[PDB]
Amino acid sequence: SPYSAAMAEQRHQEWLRFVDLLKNAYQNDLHLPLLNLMLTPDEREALGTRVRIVEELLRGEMSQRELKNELGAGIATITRGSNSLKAAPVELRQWLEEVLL
Amino acid sequence: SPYSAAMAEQRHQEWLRFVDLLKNAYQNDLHLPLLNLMLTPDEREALGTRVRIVEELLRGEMSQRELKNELGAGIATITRGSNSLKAAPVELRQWLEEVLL
Ligand SMILES: O=C(O)Cc1c[nH]c2ccccc12
Ligand SMILES: O=C(O)Cc1c[nH]c2ccccc12
Ligand SMILES: O=C(O)Cc1c[nH]c2ccccc12
Ligand SMILES: O=C(O)Cc1c[nH]c2ccccc12
Repeated sequence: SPYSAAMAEQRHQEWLRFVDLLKNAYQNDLHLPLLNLMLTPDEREALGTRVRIVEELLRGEMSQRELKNELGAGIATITRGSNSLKAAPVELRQWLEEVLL
Repeated sequence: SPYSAAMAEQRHQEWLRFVDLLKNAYQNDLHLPLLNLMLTPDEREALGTRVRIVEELLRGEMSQRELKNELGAGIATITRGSNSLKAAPVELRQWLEEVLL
């Protein structure tokens, strides 16, 4: 039932509605309270850390435990971050290199 | 310790860095791939469902228990979202009542 095409369609519509809602929140300077409402504290903390992981993966200068050192992320978390960056369209990846480095 | 002054300060700045990175992604129409990179599929699904919860709570036409029957979220999740809505600043609440309802 969660795995039906109907639920897949509903999930994507709901995601796109959120995406569109946050787009307009940025336009109206309400993005910060909106992200406080819609995300828990540990999710905000995780998003801030994930930015630093992507930056350091793209810079390519640190190993496992130093990334585990200054960020406290396990080897599994960094691997999944690495997987996700490998899948990213390179328009996104090249822009991230420009702004994060 | 995660519960120190320096770690709190860094947690705040890392979160605001993500918020600004995403603001720039919207401006460049890279928000969808950035959000596919930075969030897991289940976090994206949760955010879609949380928009629906906030909508129905503000609407006030759906009982908190029949919210679970429609959306799948446990009463504990409905309650936490209601807690976050009660803590939201009024200007956000007023804006959501325009755009969600
Ligand atoms: O340290 C704090 O002020 C509380 C807190 C917990 N998780 C957070 C994520 C982002 C910003 C603040 C917090
Ligand atoms: O957070 C996870 O466990 C997976 C993950 C998704 N995007 C990431 C970006 C950087 C590091 C980890 C992840
Ligand atoms: O509350 C504060 O700002 C003081 C403080 C909390 N944890 C600390 C760890 C090391 C040095 C100072 C603090
Ligand atoms: O998802 C959670 O458990 C917490 C939560 C944060 N914002 C929410 C909005 C609606 C429903 C739940 C939440």
